[PDB]
Amino acid sequence: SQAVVTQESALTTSPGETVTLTCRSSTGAVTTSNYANWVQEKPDHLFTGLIGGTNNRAPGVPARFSGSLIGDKAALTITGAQTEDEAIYFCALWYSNHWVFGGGTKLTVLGQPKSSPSVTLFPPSSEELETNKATLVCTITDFYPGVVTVDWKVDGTPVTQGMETTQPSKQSNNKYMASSYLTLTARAWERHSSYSCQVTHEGHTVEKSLSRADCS
Amino acid sequence: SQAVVTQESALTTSPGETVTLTCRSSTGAVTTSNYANWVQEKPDHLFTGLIGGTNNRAPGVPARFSGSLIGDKAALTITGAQTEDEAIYFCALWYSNHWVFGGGTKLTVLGQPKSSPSVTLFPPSSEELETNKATLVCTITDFYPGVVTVDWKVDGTPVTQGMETTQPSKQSNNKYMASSYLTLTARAWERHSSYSCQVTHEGHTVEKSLSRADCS
Amino acid sequence: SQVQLQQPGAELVKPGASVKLSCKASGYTFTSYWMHWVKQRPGRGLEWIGRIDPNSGGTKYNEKFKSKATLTVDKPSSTAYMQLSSLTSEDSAVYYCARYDYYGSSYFDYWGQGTTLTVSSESQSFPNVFPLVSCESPLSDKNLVAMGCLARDFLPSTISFTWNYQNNTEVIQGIRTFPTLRTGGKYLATSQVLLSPKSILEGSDEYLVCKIHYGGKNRDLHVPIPAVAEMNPNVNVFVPPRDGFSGPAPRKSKLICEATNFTPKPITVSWLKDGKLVESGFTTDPVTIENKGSTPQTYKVISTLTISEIDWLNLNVYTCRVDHRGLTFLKNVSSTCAASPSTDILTFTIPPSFADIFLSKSANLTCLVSNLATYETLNISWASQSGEPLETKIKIMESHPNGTFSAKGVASVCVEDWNNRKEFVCTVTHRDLPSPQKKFISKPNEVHKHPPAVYLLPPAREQLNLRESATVTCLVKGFSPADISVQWLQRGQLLPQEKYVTSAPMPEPGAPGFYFTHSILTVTEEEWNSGETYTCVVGHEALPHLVTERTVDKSTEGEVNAEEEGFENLWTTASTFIVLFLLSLFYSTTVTLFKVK
Amino acid sequence: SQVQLQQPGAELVKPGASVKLSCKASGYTFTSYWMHWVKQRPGRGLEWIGRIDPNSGGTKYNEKFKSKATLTVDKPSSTAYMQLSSLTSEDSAVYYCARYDYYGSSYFDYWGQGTTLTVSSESQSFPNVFPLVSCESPLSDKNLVAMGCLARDFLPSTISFTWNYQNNTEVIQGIRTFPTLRTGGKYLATSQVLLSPKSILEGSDEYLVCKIHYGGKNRDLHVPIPAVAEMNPNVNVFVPPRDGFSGPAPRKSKLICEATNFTPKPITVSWLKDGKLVESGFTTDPVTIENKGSTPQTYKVISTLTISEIDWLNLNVYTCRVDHRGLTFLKNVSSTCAASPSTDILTFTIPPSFADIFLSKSANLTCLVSNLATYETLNISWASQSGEPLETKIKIMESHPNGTFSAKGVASVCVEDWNNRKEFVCTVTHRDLPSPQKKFISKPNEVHKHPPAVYLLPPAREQLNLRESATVTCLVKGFSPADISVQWLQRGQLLPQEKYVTSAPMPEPGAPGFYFTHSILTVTEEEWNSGETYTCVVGHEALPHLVTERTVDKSTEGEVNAEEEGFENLWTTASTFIVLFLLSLFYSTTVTLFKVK
Amino acid sequence: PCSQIWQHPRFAAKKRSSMVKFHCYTNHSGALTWFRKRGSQQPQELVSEEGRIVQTQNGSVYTLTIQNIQYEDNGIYFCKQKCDSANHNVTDSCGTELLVLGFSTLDQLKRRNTLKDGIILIQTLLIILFIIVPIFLLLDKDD
Amino acid sequence: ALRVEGGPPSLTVNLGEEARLTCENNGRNPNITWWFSLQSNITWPPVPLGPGQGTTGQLFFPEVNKNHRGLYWCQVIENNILKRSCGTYLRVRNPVPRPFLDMGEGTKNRIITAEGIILLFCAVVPGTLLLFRKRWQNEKFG
Repeated sequence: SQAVVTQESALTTSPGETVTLTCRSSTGAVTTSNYANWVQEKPDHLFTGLIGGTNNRAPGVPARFSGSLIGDKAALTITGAQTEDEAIYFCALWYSNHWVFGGGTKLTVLGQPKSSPSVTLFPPSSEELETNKATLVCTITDFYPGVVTVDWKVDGTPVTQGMETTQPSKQSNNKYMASSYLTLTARAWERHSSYSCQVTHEGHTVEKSLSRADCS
Repeated sequence: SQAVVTQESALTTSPGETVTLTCRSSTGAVTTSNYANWVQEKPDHLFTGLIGGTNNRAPGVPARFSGSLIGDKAALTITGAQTEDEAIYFCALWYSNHWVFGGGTKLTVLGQPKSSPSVTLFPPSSEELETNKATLVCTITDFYPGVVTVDWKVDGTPVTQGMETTQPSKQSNNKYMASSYLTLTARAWERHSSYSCQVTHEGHTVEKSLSRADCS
Repeated sequence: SQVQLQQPGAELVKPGASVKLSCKASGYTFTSYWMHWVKQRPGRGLEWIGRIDPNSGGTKYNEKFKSKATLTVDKPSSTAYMQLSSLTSEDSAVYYCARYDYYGSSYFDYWGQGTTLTVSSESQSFPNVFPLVSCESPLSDKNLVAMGCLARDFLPSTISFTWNYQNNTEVIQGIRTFPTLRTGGKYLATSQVLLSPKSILEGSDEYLVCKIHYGGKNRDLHVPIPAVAEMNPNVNVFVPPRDGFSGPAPRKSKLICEATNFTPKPITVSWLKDGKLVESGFTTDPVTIENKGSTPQTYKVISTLTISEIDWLNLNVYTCRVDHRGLTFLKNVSSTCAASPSTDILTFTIPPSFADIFLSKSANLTCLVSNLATYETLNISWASQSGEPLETKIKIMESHPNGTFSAKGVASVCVEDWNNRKEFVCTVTHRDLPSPQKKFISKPNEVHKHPPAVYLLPPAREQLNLRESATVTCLVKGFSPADISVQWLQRGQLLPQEKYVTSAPMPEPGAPGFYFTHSILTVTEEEWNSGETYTCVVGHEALPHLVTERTVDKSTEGEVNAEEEGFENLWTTASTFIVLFLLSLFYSTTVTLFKVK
Repeated sequence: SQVQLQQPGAELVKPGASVKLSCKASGYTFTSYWMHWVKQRPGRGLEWIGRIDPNSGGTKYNEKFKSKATLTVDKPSSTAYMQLSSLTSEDSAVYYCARYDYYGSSYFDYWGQGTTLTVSSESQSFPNVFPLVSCESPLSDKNLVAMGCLARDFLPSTISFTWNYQNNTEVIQGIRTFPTLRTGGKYLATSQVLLSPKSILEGSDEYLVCKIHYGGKNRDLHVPIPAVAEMNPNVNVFVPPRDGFSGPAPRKSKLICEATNFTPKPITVSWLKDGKLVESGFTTDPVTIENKGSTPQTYKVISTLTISEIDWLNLNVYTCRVDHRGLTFLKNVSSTCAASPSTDILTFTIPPSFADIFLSKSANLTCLVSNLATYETLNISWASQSGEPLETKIKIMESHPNGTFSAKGVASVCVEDWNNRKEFVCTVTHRDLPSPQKKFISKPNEVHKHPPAVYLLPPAREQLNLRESATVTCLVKGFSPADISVQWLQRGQLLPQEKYVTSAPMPEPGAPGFYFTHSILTVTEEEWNSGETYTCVVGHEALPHLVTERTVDKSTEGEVNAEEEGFENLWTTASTFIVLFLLSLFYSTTVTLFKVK
Repeated sequence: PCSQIWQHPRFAAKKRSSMVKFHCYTNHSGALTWFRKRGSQQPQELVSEEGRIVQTQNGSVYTLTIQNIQYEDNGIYFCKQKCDSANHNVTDSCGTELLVLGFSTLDQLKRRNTLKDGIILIQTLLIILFIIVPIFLLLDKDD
Repeated sequence: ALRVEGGPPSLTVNLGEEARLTCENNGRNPNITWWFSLQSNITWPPVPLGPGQGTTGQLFFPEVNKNHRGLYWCQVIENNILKRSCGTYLRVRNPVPRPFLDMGEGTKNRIITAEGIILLFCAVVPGTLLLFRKRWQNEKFG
């Protein structure tokens, strides 16, 4: 059995407190031999190495980042929560003379208040139905916390064939953007006439329904 | 002065007689030291060496080909005139320790009777006149004897600017094909309205005239 | 000098082939650091392939990727390659490289920017574009339009989206690019642009173009922009002429319901032949452009229906049904195919009859116009010489067999005005008449007057002998005005005009200017047999009291004499005289015998 | 097959470097034969560069090409090669290599296929194709359409021409690749295809596709097909309806001149308003496509003219002048130009009269036809319902003042058949009659036919009381035929119409279809004293004796009544008895006097 | 309040034993009494007789009909009514003055009158003669 | 609240002789009118005549004609109070103009009977005279 590093899922903070990221091993304890490293994964594909080597520093790293070894876990004490710290970190150690990584933890920094999400369903045109294909796009914008995806409920019955959800991305104006796709057939478009996009953002149910006769 | 081998221009024969090709030198006489050679130039770019070395033979050469030295000229006695012998031959000898060639002689084997030539003039379209260019093509097909000449006469006055003639080629059905090109300007097309292609095949004058208003 | 790295972008490597990447590093001493390779999947975590020390050496690889490890590191080139052989289906990931300072704090410095590497057995296909326009119509200025071009399939996740207007201008405020999504085959991404109706209706940009820089080949995609409606169509239905019938026999089948005010191109045009919808037999012309350069966007569509001549003369009213945003516009025409060249110039004024004059005590003037080809411009107005306005009754008679029409104007005026020979003017302005026509009606000049002499003749005995029926006739003779009304009464009850006839007045022989007439009251023999009293009344202007009456019955000896004769005294004298004759004769005989003795 | 000399195809080396070719040889011992090079220029003969002996040595060169080694044929797989140095403008030729057997008979055996090498000082461009379609319309099935694509500006690299249809099918036989020709540093060639019209109109292929093989890239090309030369155009002009001049409709009504079925593209459509040419006020719509399909078809053009309402009521005639190759079509709309009936040739049937039947004992059937323009081609004959021909007599009167002639048809047949109601038809045909005018006739509806019942009526005593005049009236009633002739007789002489008058026949109430008449003979008072003979006679068709007459004359016809004359006879006998008594008294008195005297 | 009686052709020149229809149209309902007047004598009550005086009541209308009319029926006919309105306000009709016509054909009367004039002239002559006869005869008789 | 004398129900007048009507009423001086009509209900409305003359409201026809037969009823208005009369009836008869022979049927027939009686008696008495004479002359001769 190899080394399996299990980190956290999602952590929330606020500008004014102190967030501490822990990393628990599986094979044994984390002492001064495991060179603890923390690599920040920025959304623009620009990695930056912050605390690399427990007590070892690095040029360009602010003084608000510090790394300690509380018992047997690598603690990352961050005094503050700025707008440029909301990213994904990793826990790199040393086992079997090689580097061991794992699933990163997405840190969420709740700063600006929430707003109202924009729901807009794009029905397929006539050029796509010629190839016996159909795809509906429901773009979801204006939202800091990406909410769970919802089933494309057609005629009051959710479907499972072709139900995927893309990963949120960091856009401009300190916001995020996402969308959804529903690959269907052209034979079901002429029979059905009820397509909605139910979006649940912290209890707020925003649904924009439409009909077939409303287009043409 | 180097060795200039002067051969013949065009020779005609018929299946049933005997054609003899001669080769006269210029520096001196042709004895047994000049290794007389005869290379056949087939239209499909497939050379074949027939009689190579006066009395010397070659595998694959029929017995109807023979080479003698009558006086001081290399005579090539060919007993017969098949359909595969109509090509161009050469006279290769030996002077100054190197091979000396020259202009080949095109042999014509009159076998099948003549027919009626097809004259079709192709006027330029509107896509060519946009670049201030004009080119007329008069394809000449259905003829054993190569087209003699393509005389272009516009408004009863022949022109000399841009008057060329391509070389005939051996196509299928034991026939030949040729064409002509007349590069003109777009300013002269709107003023002139008389373009013909006069073809004279052994006295038969075939002219296909056309007008400008007949197109559009 | 800032330390920067150079890594390849999108690389299409077949799985039957190996992938060779690179890692260019500059700006520092390349002969003093190590080199690592971090593998990041799209959905998993970070990995570690292996390391290699360029100066000297002595390194190992991971336990999972012990083979397939290539790290040709060229000291002078300062670039670390990485050849991966035997590519499977789980090698589609993004690799990176950084700098490891072993002789300084053991940490990381700068990193890469991205290396797209998708190992797929498929080949390179052309990405197809699909416009996606929402069906939400802008109701006000707050509603925005959201459109976008969908990219169905693309190997290199790196794809841009450019939006140019009617002209070559790039949108600055519209920078939206959604990441790709692996849906089994190739990828699927889109890009939406949020605009405003204030910058669309005020410009000439009728459609946008979303282009894709896929290897330098840009594809144009005309994305239309929806508009609004609120416009009524102009339905114009034309009729075939009377001489257009192609062919010697009346044959023709062409019409043009023209309708151009239709903003939505899909317009439903149908034909209803007497309520029945026409299934087939009509041609619909394609939608073209009516006007160009103007501000509103208008089109033009003309529908042609092929019918026959026999179905047109049967009074078949067609209807060009035009559907525009649910509204149904109907139009009914007149399938009449009769020319109207018949129109003369002669209009007459008729005084009212005596019967109506006495019945209503109000005369009715008449403005009789005839030979009218058309009646849509007909207007009859009545007035007096002084110009006093008056109401005019307008009624149209049945059309004459030749095709000509007629009309009369009725105006109610007092009889005293007619007695005072008052003049009245009827003004008619018709399209067939070159000029308005002015005419006057008044009482005729003074003429000799004579009241009628009524005479009631009883049926002849010979007529009664056939015991079939009786015709009671009253002769009315000697009246100058022809306006005379003669009626008959039964027991004082009016008799219908279907039971008797009255000959029109005919000039009196032997006396010019005087008129006479008859009236025959045909009565069944049973009715006349009951001693009925039959009378005829004669209403006439010249009469001193405007009406008289004459009587006759079975008596036929209805002389008026009160009581003169027939008394019993006549019988008394007859008897006393018989006695007187007897006594006188007896006395004479006795005288003779006494002469004898 | 068998091993063959492999030579490179075509190369492109800029003037300044060195071109490297190859002469691959396999199938024999390479270390036992020599190698030569033959330079053939397009337009000249053969040349000789040099040779090389792989066995012993001695690389000899030519006196003209001495400084150029080329040669250097020393590589693995006995690969024979060459390298030309200092490329000029006269080195554009084709080289070949063969095998020389020095130890045999010094002859030739195997050769190559060709190596295109043209030294050009230009870069790499893109060949542009141009379609060439002859201007010969297929008049029949013998005329074959000759179409081809022309390639210009293409560097020598062994190109080809393929002809693919819509279903992606390559032509088996028909592709003719003409050799290239150089002009001024540039080449060019065409490729025509010979097909037939029977395999073009019967298929869905509307255009040919001519591609090229220039570096592995393809390019499509559209080829058009001409149409027919010139057909016959049609002119169809419609008129607006009556309800076209409504209100909200813009420009009131419009005029549309549909002129379809027209091949030539230039067409001049103008409007003439009462002879004057309209300058502006019309919108000429662009010519579109009428029906889809193949190419030899027609188009469609729609005209539009803006008119008004005031000018429409002025009886204006429009004309849609369509200048089609000089031909002008004048169409007078809003006019009864054609399809307008007129007087025609009126055929009338006259039933025979009874007068000549009574006198001549025969009946004449008359077929009177008027309004005849000409008579030299007229054919009029009598016939029957069963097709039996009749003897027809032709009689022609003098010319009518209106310019029309007339004709008649006279036939004589037994009266009894006419009394049996046999249908006889008169056949009328003429050069001006599109169809014959066959009038079907028989006996007009016979009716009850009752004879008159004359009832002479005496004058009224009230009228006689005036002592001025009396009217004698004889009512004639109860006859079916309209015709009737009442005459009055005085002492056996006919009374002229100057003294008496009679009423026209009128229907009698109580019996539809039954007629009656009347009469009145004014007489003076002394005429009525004299007791003249007043009698009126009646002539009628239904009278069994053909004449009837009633007699009420003198001064009194008598009248019986009730016991009203009883006391009249009582008074008469009383007067008689007073007379007798007076006589007896006188006799007694005279006797007494005579006895006394 | 009881004076709305109607009547019919008043003069009614008729031949002996002829037929006309009388009625008593009124806008009231009460006791009725037919009356007959001749000349200047007092009103008298009429007595019903079948086939000579027909009396049918058509509701508010009292139809009457007189057959076998003779000269004694010449006069004035009207129908009375009783108005017991606490004031004895008795109202009546207006009248119908019937006349009987002599039939001398308006012409024989002249002949008869001329004849009687002849006879009474004959009276004058004969009476003078028969008054002069007795005295002139007794003068001769007595002599 | 008022009444009016009906007048004669009928009237007779010679042709060419004046005929005067009458309307007697209890009023002081009320509005008077003459409404001519015919015997039966004829579709024509009643024909109003002139206004009459005098306080009574008497008509006047200086030369009446045969056409003047019919009813002549007078209309009285007394302070917005209406009341209808009964109506006279004009008619001509042209009586006998021969008064020589002792006018009166009964008169002439009675003197005719007296003619018979007196003539018979005054003829009989001469017979008695004659027989007396004959007897006396016969006595004289003897």
